[PDB]
Formats: sequence, C-alpha cells, structure tokens
Amino acid sequence: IVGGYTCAANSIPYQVSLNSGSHFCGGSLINSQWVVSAAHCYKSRIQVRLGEHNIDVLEGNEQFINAAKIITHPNFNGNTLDNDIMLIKLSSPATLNSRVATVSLPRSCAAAGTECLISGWGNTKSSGSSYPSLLQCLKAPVLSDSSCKSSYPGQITGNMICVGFLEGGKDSCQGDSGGPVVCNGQLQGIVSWGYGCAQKNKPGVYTKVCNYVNWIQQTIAAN
Ligand SMILES: OC[C@H]1O[C@@](CO)(O[C@H]2O[C@H](CO)[C@@H](O)[C@H](O)[C@H]2O)[C@@H](O)[C@@H]1O
Ligand SMILES: OC[C@H]1O[C@@](CO)(O[C@H]2O[C@H](CO)[C@@H](O)[C@H](O)[C@H]2O)[C@@H](O)[C@@H]1O
Ligand SMILES: [Ca+2]
Repeated sequence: IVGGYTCAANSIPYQVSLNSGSHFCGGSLINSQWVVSAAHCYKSRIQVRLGEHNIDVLEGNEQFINAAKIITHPNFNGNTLDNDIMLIKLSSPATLNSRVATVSLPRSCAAAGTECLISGWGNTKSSGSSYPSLLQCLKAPVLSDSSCKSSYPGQITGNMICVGFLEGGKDSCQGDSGGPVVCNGQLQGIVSWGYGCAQKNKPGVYTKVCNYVNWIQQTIAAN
C-alpha cells in the first residue's frame, strides 16, 4: 500500500497473509474454512496466516493453517488477468474471535463513488522495495467504468473495476495482490493489477467480486 496508514492492530480481522516461505499475497476470510484471493497468486503449497498484524514478529494471536485445496477460476487468463480469483480451503477451520472474523460477500455491485477500505502488506514505495511489517490501510473510491477504461484502453473487462485516485499518490502495490477491497461491510474487490503503483492516471485494477458470488457459493458447497 502506497500512501496509506498503519491499520490499528487487528482492526481488519478478515485479512490474511499467504505465505510460501515469505509473505507473497493477501486474501480475505469469507467463512471459517475458506479464503478468497487472486488466481495470479497461485502456488502449489500455501500457508494461510490469520490474526496477523506484524508479520515479522510472533505476537500470540496468529493462526497458521495450511491450504488443503486451491481452486482457481476455470476461466482465469494469465495474460489479461481476466477472472483473477481463487479459493483456498483451509486444512482445519479457523477459530473465530475478536482478531479473526469473516467478511460478507456482496449483495449488489458497488456504485462509482463508493468509499472502500483496501489493506495489505505490499510495497509502500512505488518503485522501491520497502515491504512493511505492519498491516497498511487505504481509503479509496470506486471509479466509473469510463474513467477506468480511459486509463487502461483495451485492457478492462466486465470483471474488473478501478478503485483509487487519478491524480496518483495512493494505491495498492506488489505484495497486496489477492487482498480485500471492502465497501460498506462487503467484499467488492480483490487486489489484481495496475501499471506501476500510485502513478498518475493509472489507478489500481481489482477483480469485480460481485460477478462471482454464485461461483464462490457453488464451489464451497461442492468441496
Ligand atoms: O512477484 C513478482 C510479480 O508478481 C506480482 C503479481 O504478478 O505481484 C505478486 O508478487 C508479490 C510478491 O511480493 C505478491 O505479494 C503480490 O501478491 C503478487 O501479486 C507482480 O505485481 C510482480 O511484478
Ligand atoms: O503489471 C500490470 C501492468 O501490466 C500491463 C501490461 O503492460 O497490463 C497487462 O498485464 C497485467 C498483468 O498484471 C494484466 O492484468 C493486464 O490485463 C494487461 O494489460 C499494464 O497495462 C499494467 O499496468
Ligand atoms: Ca505476527
């Protein structure tokens, strides 16, 4: 997260860290046994870390749970990042408490102008490599489809939304991918891609979760 602020400890209780030796992507806990993330974060072995604030210190509130099943969207395109969504089934259920909680799936798609909260442990400098220990937070609005497509001509599908600021300076970044965009208590986006980070006229692009509610619910039911 570039240009954000340090979240209050354990104030984003649905945020997880995906770890395969080191932190490499975020995700969101949507029920006690399932996490949603970005398909481009796929790896064959993933450990999910819940209840984290400082990912570099064992604090006492964390749960470390290995993934049992990793399911990417059947229409994920690794070149365009269309359908950049995947589900992780945990090997055992998470213990839900004040520091570990679920986030709701969307009841409708978010309108342009809705303010949302984006969070993660990704890069905090746009070009540098400055990866934080403490979870970062950013408030940003959903942008109109026309603004998103004007920024990324020929690259935005119906499964993508832009969230952020056309003047730059505040954005998600490498390391935040797979993490949550939550608006009015509902998960509306998954951190997916963008040109650089926090550049003028290059807002972040996010997977449009409202298009996938039935797929998520069917997949959980079947697996
Ligand atoms: O990892 C390099 C390369 O991967 C991307 C996604 O394609 O970002 C990934 O890598 C970060 C690892 O630190 C991840 O944490 C982030 O979750 C994930 O998207 C690119 O943005 C980057 O060039
Ligand atoms: O890293 C994002 C960056 O890649 C570009 C192409 O130069 O977009 C392509 O790559 C993205 C990979 O993350 C795809 O998601 C996107 O669909 C495709 O355009 C830049 O436009 C983008 O900023
Ligand atoms: Ca920790």
